[PDB]
Amino acid sequence: LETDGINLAEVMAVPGVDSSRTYSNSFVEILSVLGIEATRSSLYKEILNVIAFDGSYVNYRHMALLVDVMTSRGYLMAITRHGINRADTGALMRCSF
Amino acid sequence: LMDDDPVLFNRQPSLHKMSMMAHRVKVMPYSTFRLNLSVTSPYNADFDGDEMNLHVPQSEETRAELSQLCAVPLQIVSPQSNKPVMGIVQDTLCGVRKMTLRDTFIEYEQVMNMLFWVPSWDGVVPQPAILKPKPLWTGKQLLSIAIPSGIHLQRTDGGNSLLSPKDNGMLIVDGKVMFGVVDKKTVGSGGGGLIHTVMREKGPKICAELFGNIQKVVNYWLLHNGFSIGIGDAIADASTMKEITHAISSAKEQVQEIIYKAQHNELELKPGMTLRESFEGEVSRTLNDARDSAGRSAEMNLKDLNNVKQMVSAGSKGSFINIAQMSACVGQQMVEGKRIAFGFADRSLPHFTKDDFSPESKGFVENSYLRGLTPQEFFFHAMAGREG
Amino acid sequence: MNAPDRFELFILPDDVPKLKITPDSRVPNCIIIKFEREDHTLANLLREELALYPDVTFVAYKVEHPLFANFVMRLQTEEGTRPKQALERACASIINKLKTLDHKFNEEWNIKN
Amino acid sequence: NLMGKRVDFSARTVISGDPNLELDQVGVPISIAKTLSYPETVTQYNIHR
Amino acid sequence: GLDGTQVERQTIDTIPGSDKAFHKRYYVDLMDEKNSIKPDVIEYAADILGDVELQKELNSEYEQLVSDRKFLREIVFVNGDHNWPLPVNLRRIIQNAQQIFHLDRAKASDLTIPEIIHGVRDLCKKLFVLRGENELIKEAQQNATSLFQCLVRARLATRRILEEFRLNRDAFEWVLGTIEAQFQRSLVHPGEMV
Amino acid sequence: RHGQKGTIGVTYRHEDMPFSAEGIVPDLIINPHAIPSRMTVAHLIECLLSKVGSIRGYEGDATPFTDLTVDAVSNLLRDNGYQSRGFEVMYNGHTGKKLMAQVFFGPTYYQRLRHMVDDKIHARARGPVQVLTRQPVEGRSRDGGLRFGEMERDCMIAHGAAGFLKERLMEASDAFRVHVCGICGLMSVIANLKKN
Amino acid sequence: YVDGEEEETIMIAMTPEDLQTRSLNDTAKRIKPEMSTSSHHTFTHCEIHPSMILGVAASIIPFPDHNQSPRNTYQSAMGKQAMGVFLTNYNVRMDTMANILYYPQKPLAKTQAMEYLKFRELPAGQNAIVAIACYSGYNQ
Amino acid sequence: EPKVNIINAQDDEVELMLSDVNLSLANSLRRTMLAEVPTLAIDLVEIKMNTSVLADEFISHRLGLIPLVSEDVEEMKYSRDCTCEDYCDECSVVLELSARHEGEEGTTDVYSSSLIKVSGPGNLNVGEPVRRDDYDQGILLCKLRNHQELNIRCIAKKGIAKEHAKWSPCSAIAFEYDPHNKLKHTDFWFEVDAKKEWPDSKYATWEEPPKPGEVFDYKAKPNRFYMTVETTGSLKANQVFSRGIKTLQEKLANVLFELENSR
Amino acid sequence: DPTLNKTVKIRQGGYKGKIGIVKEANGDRFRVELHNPNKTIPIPCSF
Amino acid sequence: NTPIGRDGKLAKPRQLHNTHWGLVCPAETPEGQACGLVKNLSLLSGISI
Amino acid sequence: SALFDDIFTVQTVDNGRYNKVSRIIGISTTNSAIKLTLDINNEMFPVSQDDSLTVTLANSLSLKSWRPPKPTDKSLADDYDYVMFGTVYKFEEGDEDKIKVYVSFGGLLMCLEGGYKSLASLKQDNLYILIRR
Amino acid sequence: MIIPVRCFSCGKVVGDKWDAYLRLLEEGKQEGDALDELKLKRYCCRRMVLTHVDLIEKFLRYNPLE
RNA sequence: GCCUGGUGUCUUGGGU
Ligand SMILES: [Mg+2]
Ligand SMILES: [Zn+2]
Ligand SMILES: [Zn+2]
Ligand SMILES: [Zn+2]
Repeated sequence: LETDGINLAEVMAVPGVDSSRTYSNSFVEILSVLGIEATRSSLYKEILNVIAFDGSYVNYRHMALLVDVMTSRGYLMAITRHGINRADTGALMRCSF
Repeated sequence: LMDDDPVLFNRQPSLHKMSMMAHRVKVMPYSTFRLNLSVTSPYNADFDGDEMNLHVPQSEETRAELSQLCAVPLQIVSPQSNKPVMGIVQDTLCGVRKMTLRDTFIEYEQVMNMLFWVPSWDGVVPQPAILKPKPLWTGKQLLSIAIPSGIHLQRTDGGNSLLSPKDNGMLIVDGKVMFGVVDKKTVGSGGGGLIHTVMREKGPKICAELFGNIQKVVNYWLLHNGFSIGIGDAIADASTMKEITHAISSAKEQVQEIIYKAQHNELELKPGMTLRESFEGEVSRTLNDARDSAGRSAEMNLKDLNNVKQMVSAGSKGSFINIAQMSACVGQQMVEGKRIAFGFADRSLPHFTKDDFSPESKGFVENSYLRGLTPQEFFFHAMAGREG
Repeated sequence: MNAPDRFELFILPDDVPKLKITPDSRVPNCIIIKFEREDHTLANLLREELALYPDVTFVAYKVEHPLFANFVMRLQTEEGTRPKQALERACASIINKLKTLDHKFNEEWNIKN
Repeated sequence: NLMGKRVDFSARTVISGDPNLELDQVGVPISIAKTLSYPETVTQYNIHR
Repeated sequence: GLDGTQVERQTIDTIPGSDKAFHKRYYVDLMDEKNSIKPDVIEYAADILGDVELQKELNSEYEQLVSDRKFLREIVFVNGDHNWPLPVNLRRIIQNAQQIFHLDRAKASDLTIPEIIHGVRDLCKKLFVLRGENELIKEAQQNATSLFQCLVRARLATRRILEEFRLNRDAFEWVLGTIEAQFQRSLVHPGEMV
Repeated sequence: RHGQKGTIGVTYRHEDMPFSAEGIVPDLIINPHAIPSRMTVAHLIECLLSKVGSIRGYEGDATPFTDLTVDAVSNLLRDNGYQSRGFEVMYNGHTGKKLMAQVFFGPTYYQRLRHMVDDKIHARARGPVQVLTRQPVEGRSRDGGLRFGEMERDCMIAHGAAGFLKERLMEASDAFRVHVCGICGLMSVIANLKKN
Repeated sequence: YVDGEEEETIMIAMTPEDLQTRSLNDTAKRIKPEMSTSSHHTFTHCEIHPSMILGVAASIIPFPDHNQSPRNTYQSAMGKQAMGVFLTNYNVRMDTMANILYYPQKPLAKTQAMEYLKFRELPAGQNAIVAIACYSGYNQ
Repeated sequence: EPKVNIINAQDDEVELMLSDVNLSLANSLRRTMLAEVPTLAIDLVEIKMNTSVLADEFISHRLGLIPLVSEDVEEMKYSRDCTCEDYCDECSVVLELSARHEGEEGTTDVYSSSLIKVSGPGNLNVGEPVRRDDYDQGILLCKLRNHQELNIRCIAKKGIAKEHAKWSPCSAIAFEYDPHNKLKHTDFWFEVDAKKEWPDSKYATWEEPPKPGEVFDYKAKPNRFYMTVETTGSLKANQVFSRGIKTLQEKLANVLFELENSR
Repeated sequence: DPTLNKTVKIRQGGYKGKIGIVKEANGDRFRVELHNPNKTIPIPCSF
Repeated sequence: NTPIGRDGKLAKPRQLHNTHWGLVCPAETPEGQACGLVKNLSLLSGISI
Repeated sequence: SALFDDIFTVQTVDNGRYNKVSRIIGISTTNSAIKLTLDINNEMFPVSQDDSLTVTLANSLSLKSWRPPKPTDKSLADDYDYVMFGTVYKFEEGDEDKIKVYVSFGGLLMCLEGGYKSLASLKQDNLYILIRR
Repeated sequence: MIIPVRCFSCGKVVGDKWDAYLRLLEEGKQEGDALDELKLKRYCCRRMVLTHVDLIEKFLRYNPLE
């Protein structure tokens, strides 16, 4: 089955549903339900699907590198000023963005 | 500045690291920068007015950094997709398919020139494929001179046997082509092709000579064979057109049936879709399959000698859809992922009546570019084109 | 601004020899002849003539770049004959054929006059 | 001015293709070649040159 | 630990096929004569059959291959895909060895069985990504090359070395040295702005 | 007039061009690969129509949305002694040997655009600087220097050419020497170098 | 005269020939639409000529109905950059920049609308003899 | 052994068949006549007055293209090889032109027939602008209206077409061989039937068609080359063919000289 | 030097008979800005 | 000229709308930032006085 | 002085794909299950169906840099009409007596099928093929 | 601007045939026939005369600037 | 008798 809209926690508990394999394309919700390591795999799956769709192929290590940066703090750091410049990096580096 | 000084060469926008590679200067008359043609691809350069930038290192330390890290042969394989980003292109790629056809033969007098055109040639003329009644070499033998020894590559296209009736696949043993037309699948930029293989076995220096050797042989041979294209090559014969016209005529009838069913409540609803979405979806699938079917008919009728077919088959420019649109049917025009909208009240143009959902009303261009477009079709084509 | 002088196609600089012969010692009895300030016009004429001689085993030429009026010819002969001598023979043959050819045109021309 | 800036020893012009150049070569117009320069240090091995 | 320019799609041959086709390809039976190695490819064929001590190695070989296939099919590559980007392409290295040493011939090979099994097993300890004797490093070093070791063992299996590739003593020692040298060359270089 | 634009790649004198049997040589050779993916079929038809037009002596009417067909133009052309699709046998100029393929050949209207190379070529060794930044000035008309932008910076990082990047942005541009105080770290030092 | 608002309420035939029904099978020429959704049409107006939908720049293109649509846009831009003879009094005007082609020729393939744009009287280009061929590889 | 058969002839074009030679020799003769047969042509224009509507170098450019009688040019030296100080009578011809329109109405057309030879290497027949008849005004150079004057001095020099196309004595050179394609050097493009769709050569009746049974003679070579040399009147057609052969001889002779001197 | 910027005619070489102006006269080798093509040439003083 | 800007992406003022037929040219429009916003009157257009 | 010799009847001549090459299949008149598949140049050596062809395979024509043959010397090829030189690229040690030998003459391909006793000597690096009549 | 001296493509002189061409058009000959009478047989030469535009007649109308 | 300075801020139109 596939749904419009999400409620990952409640749907997992429903008898009949294989509770060990249910997947959502909102990784923000995955983080709240399954934790940071599951978010890593889900983030990778969603990026790869985008790139591979128009037949392109990017070697694993590049997409892997991007998602480790996005999950190293334990929460999702967006690639915007609100994420990037909340780091303990030097002021000259941060002000250049 | 003098011969063999390294300089950094660069075209904007610098989207990835092979936008900046080190080249060796050769001073020449006339005011343009000259590039060997096989580097146009990584720069995404062409010669329609593009400009490029050159930077000269100013010390002993940076000259060495350029030649040992940034130099062109080191950049042949890119880390982006573990495959080459440079291959044989355009004229040389079109020509190398023609030259390595099974029935290309070259007499002795021309063969001697071609061997001498290879800078890396060892001076040993190879024995002709035919000794009697007249010495004749095949194209595959002379191309093989440009490939260094010790190179083995095997590829199977469509489960071919070692007897290769269709002259497809590829087999290379000790740097000599046993069988197989050489096309985009072997000397293009694809992974696992010829260029990738020479790089692993021989290193970047030898692999850089491979580009130069192949180019000098093929462009000479192609100069004396010639190649052209004309208006004749877009024209399918009268028998094929009636097939073409029938498949489009029958597709317009099926679209009529769909309109009838949807208006008489006899149409199946697709999951997740309203009636009008389902209706619009089914019509679009029918019309795109109609053009592909008509395109397939036009393609198969074209003889092997037809010049449009030779470029499509080589992979050097063009694809199936281009044969289809020049000769058979331009097909459905799309805007914002949907058919042409009713920008007038309930109609697409003031030359139609309201509530007309037929193919011609909502942007199906029946004619080919050869035949010429009608005025209604023309505007719709300009709408789709503008969006691009 | 960077166009070269057009007269440089045929006028020889004083420090530049019209003709230069070097050996190709990698194989026996092979020379490289570099022709300065010449074209396909001269080169193709010599090449075919040479190829019909029985003692020439290899002859070829290339114009390496059309923006420079030169070409280089490679000539290998069998052990008996010396390549440079064979080139002289090819030259004299063609001068003779053109002398004959000029004569026969003159005769035919007066008849139509 | 700091993350990027204008620089000396640069040049720019229209490009053309040439099949009779090696892969790693670039043909450079004479006029450009007389304006750009490289500072070569004088040693015992090149002083005569 | 690898550089992106140095990998190519290679097939890992212990993943596809049925258990029967697998067993046909990899198993050596020194008891049942018709399921042993063909006699015309080895010189020492007489001293082979019946040897229980040589059968202990070949059993340990096949048991190792069974572990790999079970690990890869149930944990690593659940969907059965067996073509994957991997370092240093063994197929090309072998067919080059066939050319240098003219490895045509039915001339029975002088390459003994214990040289093969011990040769390959010793190779997998020299594929150094990280050096140092610390206990954690050795675990990390073994983990980094787990997939590649399976790839090597799937190719340099006893039956394939002898029946299919037909290597002799000179060529096989060369193949081991080349794999060892090229794997080192395929490591990413420190300082790379990845 | 069909969006098929190009720059001159080389020039050839009269006798090196390919020629037709009548001794007509082209003024200009464009590339066959420009046609199939761009699908400028009108360019070919214009060539065909203009061939007919120059033989019979009039300017063909090429207005869009008329009854003129390719076959009608082709019929006229064959009746004048030329192959009906516009092809002609041609001969290689270097050797005199025939080309194995025949070449589409005929008049086409070409237009000279304003972009000429001697209006674009530019080089700078050293030269004038801005008063404010002491960096090279902007623009061809002022002997300016090319911009080493943010994206070119990134490419040199990817190459790992750290030494080259340092030199470009200092010695080859606006390098300056300052004095600092080892205690307070400010550029407040007053340095008279002849008095030391 | 009709404007955009009144155009919404009228029914326009594309050419005079479409005003009357007809009695072909020429495999080269273009297919005319069937128009079988309405049984009988009641036309109120007719286009004077459909080629007048183009503007000044696009009217210089011979056969625009045979081109992929972006090429007509690209030529409409480039046409404004092509040297010709911008006026006949160039010797007495002192403009910042002016370009005059030495030997303008009128094109062998023209359109009817060019008569009024004066293009044959002030042409901007030359008829080159063109071979489409792969020659030395200096035209890739 | 080379044979020639002249099919037609007149002052400014010779049509001829060339036979029993190699393809390369026929082609080298074609190239030599276009590119290396010397002629005489204006190469320096001194404008003392030009008040016409045409730009100075525009008029000068047209002057360079005017064909001049070049019959005795072989005895004349190149300017670059003459031992003299500036020009003189041995290396140049001087021409002068002066036109003017008096009257407030009408247009004075300046024609190439107003070019007056002033000096020249007497008594060699060189330097007069070529004329068809005696009442032929010749080539249009300029047009003048009331008070506009053109007074120029032109220096004509010996040159070859390699330097600039104005020195070429030929126009087109028609050239073909093997009208029925017996050698199979071309592979014909066709839609339905190759023979009906390709026109016949204008020399189709000078050779016999291939017989319907006939096998392919893989030893046959090209052997008959029909060519027509048109000229601009700067040289007569018979002179161009003769001097083409002569010029090609000295070039080969010069190569032969250098080998016997380099030892 | 007394001959800079004065008009000059060339009496030997490939540019014999052409007008020019002395642009730079450092020593032995002059720089004449030729009138006829837009080029400034290096030339010896004997010419 | 339509004075909408360069601020505001989308497509609606830039698209060739159906009602442009016969009033502005379907082909003539600049490349780049002004694309689709600057238009040109068809040959037979007029403007009400 | 040769490695193989036999006479073949031509069963099929496939033109189709090319104008100058045809594929021929033949079976030995004297020994069935010995089959020959061979590409040949049409214009130089036209063959028809049911033609009898003597096919010899040698590893040398003597009774590295190719030279135009002198008219004075003499080789095995003086008595044949059509000679080709090629590379053996597959030696199939097949089932009971199914042996196939694949040779490439510059992309003109040959498959020779037959028995071990007839073809054991053909395990060579290079082969000439000589065709008579 | 004014009739070119030479055909661009082949070099045959055509600058002496412009006056003869205008006179033939007054006598009612068609363009193709007029070119035929002048012996301009190759179509490279024909384009030169058929498509030239004579602008110099317009520039002369601007009353001389001395 | 060596050194040797010619603007900026915008706007608009273009090129890839
Ligand atoms: Mg571009
Ligand atoms: Zn301080
Ligand atoms: Zn003199
Ligand atoms: Zn002409």
